[PDB]
Amino acid sequence: AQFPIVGLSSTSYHSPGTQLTGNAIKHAEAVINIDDKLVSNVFIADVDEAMNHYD
Amino acid sequence: AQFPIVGLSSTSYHSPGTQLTGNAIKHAEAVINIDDKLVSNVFIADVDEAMNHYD
Amino acid sequence: ANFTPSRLGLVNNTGTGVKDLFLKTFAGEVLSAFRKATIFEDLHTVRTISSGKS
Repeated sequence: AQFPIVGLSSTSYHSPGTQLTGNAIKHAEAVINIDDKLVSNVFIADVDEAMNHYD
Repeated sequence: AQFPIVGLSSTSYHSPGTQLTGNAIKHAEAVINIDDKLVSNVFIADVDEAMNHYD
Repeated sequence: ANFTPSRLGLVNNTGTGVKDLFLKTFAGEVLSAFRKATIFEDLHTVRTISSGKS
């Protein structure tokens, strides 16, 4: 995923007889990758459950 | 703009037989000038606006 | 560029001083001074007499 970022600004006093140009604003971004799959497994035998005295 | 400043006074004891001349009061002023015009500006192209995926 | 304003203030269009032919305005308020605190007017008794020296 991508989260763009923005924000720059400026101000000035203008000299008469000239033409305004602009103040350059440039951006950036922060990306977030996705990890692999996380697992948690277990196995239980039947005879162990049959001989046990609790669940 | 101009802001006049006032505020004086004085009292004394008058001896009869002489003529009262008064007291001297004078004023002062404050002036505030107006600067040039502040400007903030930016130019954004058209191809970038077409390609981009957010406002 | 492509513009040559006269600035409406320059004399003979020579040198600087584009604000030589301008005058100031009156904002519309006089400042004056503050008033001190007078606490001894009260805190004592004031009498009046019609005639006599004391």
